[PDB]
Amino acid sequence: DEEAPHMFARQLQYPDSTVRRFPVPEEKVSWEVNFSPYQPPVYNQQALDKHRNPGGRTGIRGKGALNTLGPNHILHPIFTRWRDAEHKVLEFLAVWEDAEKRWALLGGPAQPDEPLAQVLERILGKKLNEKTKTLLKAGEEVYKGYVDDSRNTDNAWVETSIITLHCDKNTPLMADLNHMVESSLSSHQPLQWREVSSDACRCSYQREALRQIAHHHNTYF
Amino acid sequence: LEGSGRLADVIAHVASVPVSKVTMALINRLLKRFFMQEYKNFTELQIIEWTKKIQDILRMPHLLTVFRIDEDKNYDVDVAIL
Repeated sequence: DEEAPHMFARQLQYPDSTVRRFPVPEEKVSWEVNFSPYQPPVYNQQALDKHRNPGGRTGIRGKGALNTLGPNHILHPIFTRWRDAEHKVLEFLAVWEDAEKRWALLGGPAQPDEPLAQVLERILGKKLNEKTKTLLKAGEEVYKGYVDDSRNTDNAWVETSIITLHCDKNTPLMADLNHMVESSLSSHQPLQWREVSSDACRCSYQREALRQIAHHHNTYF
Repeated sequence: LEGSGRLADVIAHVASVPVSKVTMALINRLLKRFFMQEYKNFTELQIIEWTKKIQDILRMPHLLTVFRIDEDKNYDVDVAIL
């Protein structure tokens, strides 16, 4: 009903390149209608008719900075807990990159048919996975589906699955992970359980996730 | 009631709608809006107590009056008391 076309995938200049995407109006975004002079250039970074973008037309053809055509998947698990003992606020073990200086999520690229345990060990730097072995049955399924991004093409796109594991008041599987919490991935120089909120002024995919977490939590009262 | 304050603006905004319209979400929205600072220190059970107090105040409409002091429209405190 509102904001039906994707709007980050129709930026006129492609990111980290010299090539320019074709101009596509808002009426002709979807695959149902036909654009008569539609002829987007094809410029794969460094079988282009295998798939179609689920969002719509994008004006860029090829495989743009991706190992495969079609969907590229990234899982975003959120290890959350309470902040204080009296349960006044919540917190999530978010990352904060040294290059971006922004409190980002800790979620990595989930390969097609990737096991969640080894992928979480790679994304978290698990020198101790026995805590996550006991916490393997925790919560998940926050959001799932298409993600608007600058990288989206006619052929390649990015989809994601948001998961949120909020522990108890004590969080006994968090002590070993916080003892192993250092500058391990070398991108996030600080990484701690900063205080969560209902922030819609966050990262674009993450803002609706935090709003959904707050809609779960605070609506009961 | 004065027409300018923090709890006085709460009742000055509640006193337009009928009694059926007011809910616990509306008063929570107005408490976040008017008590900008110290809103956090509030318990949900204490919010449940106010959100019963406020409908019992709105139940009898012939004891509740909001005024607004303005010298241009010839309106003062004595007018409101009378």
